[PDB]
Amino acid sequence: EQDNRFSNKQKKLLKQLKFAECLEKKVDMSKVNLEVIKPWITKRVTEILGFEDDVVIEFIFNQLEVKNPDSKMMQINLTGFLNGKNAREFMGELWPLLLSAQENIAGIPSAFLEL
Amino acid sequence: VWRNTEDEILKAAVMKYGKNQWSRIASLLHRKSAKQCKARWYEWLDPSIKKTEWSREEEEKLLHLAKLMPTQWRTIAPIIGRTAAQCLEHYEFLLDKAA
Amino acid sequence: SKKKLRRMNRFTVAELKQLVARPDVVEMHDVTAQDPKLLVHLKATRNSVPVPRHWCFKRKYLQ
Amino acid sequence: RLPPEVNRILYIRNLPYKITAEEMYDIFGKYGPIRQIRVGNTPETRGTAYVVYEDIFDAKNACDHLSGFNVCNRYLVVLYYNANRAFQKMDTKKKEEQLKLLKEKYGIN
Amino acid sequence: MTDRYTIHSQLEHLQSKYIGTGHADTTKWEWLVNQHRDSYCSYMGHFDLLNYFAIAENESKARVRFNLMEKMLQPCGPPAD
Amino acid sequence: AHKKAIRRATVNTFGYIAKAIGPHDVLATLLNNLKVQERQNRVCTTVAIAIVAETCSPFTVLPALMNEYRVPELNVQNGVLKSLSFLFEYIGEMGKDYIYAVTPLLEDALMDRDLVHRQTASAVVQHMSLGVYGFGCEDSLNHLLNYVWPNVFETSPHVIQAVMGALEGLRVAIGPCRMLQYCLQGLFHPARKVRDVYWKIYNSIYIGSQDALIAHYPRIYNDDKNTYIRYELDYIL
Amino acid sequence: CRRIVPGQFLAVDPKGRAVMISAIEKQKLVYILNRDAAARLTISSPLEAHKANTLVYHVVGVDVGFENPMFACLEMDYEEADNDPTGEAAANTQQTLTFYELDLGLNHVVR
Amino acid sequence: MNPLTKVKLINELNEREVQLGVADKVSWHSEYKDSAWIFLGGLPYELTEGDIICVFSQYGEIVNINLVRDKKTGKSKGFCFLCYEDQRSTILAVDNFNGIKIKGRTIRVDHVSNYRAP
Amino acid sequence: DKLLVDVDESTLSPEEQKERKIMKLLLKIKNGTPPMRKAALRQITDKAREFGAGPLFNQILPLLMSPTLEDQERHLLVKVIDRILYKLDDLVRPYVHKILVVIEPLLIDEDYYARVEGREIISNLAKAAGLATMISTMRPDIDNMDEYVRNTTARAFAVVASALGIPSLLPFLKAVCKSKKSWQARHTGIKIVQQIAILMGCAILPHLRSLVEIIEHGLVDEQQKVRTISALAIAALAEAATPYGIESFDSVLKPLWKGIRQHRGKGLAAFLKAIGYLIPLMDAEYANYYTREVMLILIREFQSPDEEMKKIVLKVVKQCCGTDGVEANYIKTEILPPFFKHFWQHRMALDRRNY
Amino acid sequence: AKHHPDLIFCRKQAGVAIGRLCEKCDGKCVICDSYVRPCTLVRICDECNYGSYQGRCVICGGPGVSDAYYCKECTIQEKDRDGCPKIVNLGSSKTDLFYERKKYG
RNA sequence: AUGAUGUCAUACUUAUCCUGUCCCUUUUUUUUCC
Ligand SMILES: [Zn+2]
Ligand SMILES: [Zn+2]
Ligand SMILES: [Zn+2]
Repeated sequence: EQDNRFSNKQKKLLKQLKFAECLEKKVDMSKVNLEVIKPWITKRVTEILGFEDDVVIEFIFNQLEVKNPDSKMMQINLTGFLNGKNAREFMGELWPLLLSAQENIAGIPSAFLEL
Repeated sequence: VWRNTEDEILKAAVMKYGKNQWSRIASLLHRKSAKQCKARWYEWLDPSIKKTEWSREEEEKLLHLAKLMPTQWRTIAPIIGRTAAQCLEHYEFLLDKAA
Repeated sequence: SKKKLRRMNRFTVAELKQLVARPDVVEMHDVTAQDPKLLVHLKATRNSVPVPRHWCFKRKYLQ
Repeated sequence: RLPPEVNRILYIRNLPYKITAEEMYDIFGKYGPIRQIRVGNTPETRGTAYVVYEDIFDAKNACDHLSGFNVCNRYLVVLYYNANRAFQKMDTKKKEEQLKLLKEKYGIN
Repeated sequence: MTDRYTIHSQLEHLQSKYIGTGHADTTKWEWLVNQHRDSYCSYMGHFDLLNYFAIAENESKARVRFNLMEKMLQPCGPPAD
Repeated sequence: AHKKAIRRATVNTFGYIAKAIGPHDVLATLLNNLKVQERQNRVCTTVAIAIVAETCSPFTVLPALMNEYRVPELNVQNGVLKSLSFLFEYIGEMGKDYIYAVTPLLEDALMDRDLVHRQTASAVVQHMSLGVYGFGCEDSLNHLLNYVWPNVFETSPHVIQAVMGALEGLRVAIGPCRMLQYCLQGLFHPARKVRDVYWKIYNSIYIGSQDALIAHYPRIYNDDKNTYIRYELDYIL
Repeated sequence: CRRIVPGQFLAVDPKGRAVMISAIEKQKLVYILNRDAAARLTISSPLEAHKANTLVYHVVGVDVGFENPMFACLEMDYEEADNDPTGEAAANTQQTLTFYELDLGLNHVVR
Repeated sequence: MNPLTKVKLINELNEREVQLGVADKVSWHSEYKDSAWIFLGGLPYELTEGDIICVFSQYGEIVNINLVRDKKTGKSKGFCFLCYEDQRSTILAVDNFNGIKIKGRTIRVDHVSNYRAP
Repeated sequence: DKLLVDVDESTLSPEEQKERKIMKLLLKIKNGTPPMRKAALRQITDKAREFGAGPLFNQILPLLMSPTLEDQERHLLVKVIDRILYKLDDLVRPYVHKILVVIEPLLIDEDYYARVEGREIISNLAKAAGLATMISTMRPDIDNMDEYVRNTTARAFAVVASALGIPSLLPFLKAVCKSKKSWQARHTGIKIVQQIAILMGCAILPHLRSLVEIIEHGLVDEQQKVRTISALAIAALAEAATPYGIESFDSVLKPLWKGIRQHRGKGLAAFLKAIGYLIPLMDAEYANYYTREVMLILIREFQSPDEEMKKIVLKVVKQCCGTDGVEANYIKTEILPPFFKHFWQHRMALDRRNY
Repeated sequence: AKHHPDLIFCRKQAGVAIGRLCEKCDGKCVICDSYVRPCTLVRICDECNYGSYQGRCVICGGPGVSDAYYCKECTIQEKDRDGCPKIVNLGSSKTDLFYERKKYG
């Protein structure tokens, strides 16, 4: 904002991290039902953590409810709470499920279409 | 403490003024008094003082004396020819090398 | 080494002296520039002013 | 009635090297119960000892009385310990298992 | 290291608040590309290079203006790779 | 004094009593102070000579300064240099009469006598250019550029930022063409210390007067894939 | 005639409450305008709309009645054609008309 | 602002007037010279009158005591009003007892201006 | 104490141990003449990268936690942390929580310069170790069980919010302050919001509505504490957004104004502060009704003993009874007499802010 | 102030609020740090002008008493065109001298 | 022929200091009762 002697650490990670695979196809949120996903997110993380962390839950929710989310930024922000590779796998697992739900006509992922 | 630069300026002053005018010599130096100029000349800088290693005659002397007149180094010292600080450090030195 | 690939890019001085239009301008280390063709073209422009002699010298300047 | 920097663990230097553990124990049990004792081993720590008492008052009046004790031609230099950092993790598994014992036994929930 | 990335910091700052500056790692492409873009924005400001150009070709000042602002998105080829 | 109010007021009253009496005697007792050793008093006497010269016209006190620059001490040579720095910043636009008297002193100082000699002659050049901006005293300033420019590879914070100030004063007074003719050859150098310095200087020429440069850039040919030449500037009409 | 310094485009809003001055790239300011007691013109401090890597083709004040003033920028975004080693994004990058809207109650300019 | 700050501030009032060197006649207590009532607050909920009196009688005879307890359960709300026999004892008590720990709870004292009976 | 026993270096085959000893020139910094301090400072700030973070903070931090450390020593030690924090930019990524655990107490401290320095190094810390590190590091302390660390973490949070930007931190806020298991987290999030308003000041306007909606779920909550802190945060926000944002606060004039009447005690003071700060920000056809309603409560609180009560009504009176939309005679008749009877006392003079 | 490299400016957009000087700071420029030929007045960022910050020394931070100007040299090189030149950080020297004193007496 | 390392003081540079001020530290078992 006012300082020059510090670098943008986000951009630095934007260069120097190892990211997930589905993180390219931009995604909109109008086309999505979330309240179907929400329990999936909850159980996913709660297992990753062995306990429940409401704040991480709501963090992911709030980062998603935007018009179009940045998968890069989201993987970064979860890298702290989860163990880094867990974040890569988790995001590259949810984001394709997002693509599925969004090309679905009801907006729901094919996993819960089947189940 | 004293630095090579002060020491050489002292040597030159003394060699011009002589060894009783310590007050003008002390005027020549900054952060130095005549008391301290005099002490330095007569402790280390004087070319009469010898900085060699002890002949073992000198060390048998040192030991005999420092037993006969214990703790009296300004009295012991001229009887062997080095300053009291040298006699004293070298005496403790022999004592601990022997201990 | 990708450094040595950039080194595999590094023309020989006669390579440079050949391609460029004015070869006098080319000095020794000019080969080591990440843009040698630019560099020599800019050294051959009119009215410009060459770098000061003492950038390589190990002693400093009027020291 | 204590100032908080009082500890049940004190740091001692100016010990005789190689000093007999039994002496250590009774010299220090001239005050009360000693929970534990450690003597330094690497030459850097050689000659000093951490002593862990089992009683606050024991440790404190030891630091009151013995500080300024002369054995073996040297005064025993003491101080309170500042246990201000941890040095390894507190082992969640056995921790939760012994508290699971607590709860299973005493029927809280 | 220290000086390296701290002046890399100050220069990222300079540039990002001032498009067009450089650093020790500035390439021929981006140099000449900023140099072209500035040239265009100034042909458009200056009311008389705009005449000169509209008279040298045979267009109208609005079309010439439109063409410049079209070119201003890749004036020197595609990027380096 | 330890307080800056007192020293500021003291310098002002040197000016006033120089206005009452002539300049000569107060100016002589002020060159003598440049013979002391603590810097704060000498920097304050350096500002007092500037003030005396600006109240009672500079042509009275210049010959005595320029002559005092011939006595063999470090501190008095830097005293008269710093005094000129202040004096040119004060007189402003009337520099144009003394610029020619002064320059042979500055080139003499810019060919080293010390790091601080070059640092203070660079400050003099900065203020002298900002003052003589607009009056065609430009060959003098270019000649001094030839001496200020080699100090570009320095590393002392104070010498390097004095030289930077000088180069930006000279940018407004000599214009950005000259400055770019000086920056060109080292922007794409083999080394990297020299690229660092040259890109810092070029950024400062660019930021201020980035529009005047459109007319100044050199012609850079087009290679195989991209087209680097600006053709609109070769339309004839 | 700089490139990120406003001055090239100058739009106003029809009811006469604000002006917006804008550069060909990266900077837009919005000034607010009022009468005083003595009904003389008094002008505020600038708001801001700076957005990076966006040329501007034209700006104009959209007409709305005493809501928040609105300005209608043509635009573009050279940011990708800067980063497309082939020339793909050079074509198939298209303008986007965008409306900016003051918020005089809240005193900032939202896109 | 929790009651521990209201303790800290009364103590600050005292030691500040000390630093300023105020005469005993323009002490901030002088504004209260017509009321022998102090308020105690922060009291623990198990202390009774007997305790409040055995504690606060150190500075005089206590004429009236009013421990305010919630009417439904009868249990103390945790504050009291206390009427000394001489106003000067209220001076003493406010200076001396404000901030003492009784059973961990650090009780607080201050005068009362225009007490209304219950 | 390791400095006392002296033995040859090459005996210490750990070069980690050699650099350990040579870095205990920390003593020469802590105690020392100004020449020693200057030289040792330059040495450490040049050799920082080679020394590495680990060794450094492992020696430096116990010092800062020492119980007998006086003022100048602490100022020097935190200046050391500052410079090495600027030289090592990323490498602090594992030590951020330790640095915080030590620096946070500077944020609630009586020495104004201690607060400003702590604020400044926490800012540089937030910039150096980026957002995700700070978030992950200080999350588990929102839910802590010591009010001490809840408070200082809240303030630190507001500092990293100032340094990194609200828009980047705002989702995390929404999260914590809407956490439903624990009301401690709700309290602490609302309090972070208050501190942001206190610190960033003017710069909250673009996000004002987002913050107010974050917070308005608190004015209705049943646990009295978080109600009070939400009212305080509303007053802070209004003060940081003087005249503006009134249409953002619009949603919230109702919970206050009814809480006023059917409240009594401390919540009354808090809601009074809030409504008082909004009263300026309001258009006359609102302020007249609200004012003439509020002054009724005010006149009653002129006799309040509570010190926070009295201070709040002083502020309020200044705002309410000092607009363009009141009439002199009402004041002269109804405010002045009990104003001068209850406020001009000696206790007030004696206090420093009430003065 | 061209003397202390450790400090920083607000640098954010200008306004209409004139700038003010403390009595220690009275009379000098705000960048060039000169004492002469002041030409134009200072205008400060609204944020750095809001609330408690009104009427203070741009440089010192104390009680502002006089209007700040720019020297003719800053005006000619156009260094007056960068938005709020308020130093937003205290520096080492203020707290340093303060601590040396508070130890001394 | 100017190397780095230096717990070497000296010499120098910065109209730097030497007056600038404490006010947003109030944080805990809601509690001043007709
Ligand atoms: Zn000031
Ligand atoms: Zn200036
Ligand atoms: Zn500002």
